[PDB]
Amino acid sequence: MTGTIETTGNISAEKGGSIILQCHLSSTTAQVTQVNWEQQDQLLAICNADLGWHISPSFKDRVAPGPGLGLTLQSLTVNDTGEYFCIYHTYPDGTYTGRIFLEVLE
Amino acid sequence: HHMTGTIETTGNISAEKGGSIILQCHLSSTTAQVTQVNWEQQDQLLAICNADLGWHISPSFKDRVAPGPGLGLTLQSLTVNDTGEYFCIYHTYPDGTYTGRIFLEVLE
Ligand SMILES: [Cl-]
Ligand SMILES: [Cl-]
Ligand SMILES: [Cl-]
Ligand SMILES: [Cl-]
Repeated sequence: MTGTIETTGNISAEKGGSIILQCHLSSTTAQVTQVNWEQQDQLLAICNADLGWHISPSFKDRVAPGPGLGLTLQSLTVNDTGEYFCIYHTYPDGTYTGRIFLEVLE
Repeated sequence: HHMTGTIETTGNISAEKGGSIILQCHLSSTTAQVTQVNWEQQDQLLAICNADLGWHISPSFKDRVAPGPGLGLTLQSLTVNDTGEYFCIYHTYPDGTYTGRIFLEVLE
């Protein structure tokens, strides 16, 4: 498994503000078939290569796809503090996972 | 005021020496055409993505800065001297300028 996934790391944003969760896979030519964005174990949205973005109903109002394979979380609350993952499904390499840790300051 | 556009950022970053970070901004809620984004430290120019001419990284950075993702940058090999304010300045028409701020803190 040759590729590496880079993320935005440890980031803070203000309550009621927004945040771009971003990841970038590199060092591989495998096709990214889909990307899942997760708040801990809780799916936020998927971005499938053929069918584009699909958002969890529970987050539909406060999520905007992108930029790119990134995701934008809106109307942050203190409960949005924690870890987020970007799961890349690739062929043939398989799964690459990234982590981002967000602090929502009050 | 009553200016329509909004800039979202990848947030205020805490990182360690030697590390790598993605800086990125996004402009929403406006029809204006974006012709160019300037990325610049506290007042020094890091990079420019022009919509005709493409990317151009400042010479004193080409080694540590890479274009993307999107209209963002990937900044490599952090020193403590990279601590400070970073700006994504959007140049649009007709609205003119829209500006995003990212504070980068680089720890021991
Ligand atoms: Cl898939
Ligand atoms: Cl899945
Ligand atoms: Cl579809
Ligand atoms: Cl992008």
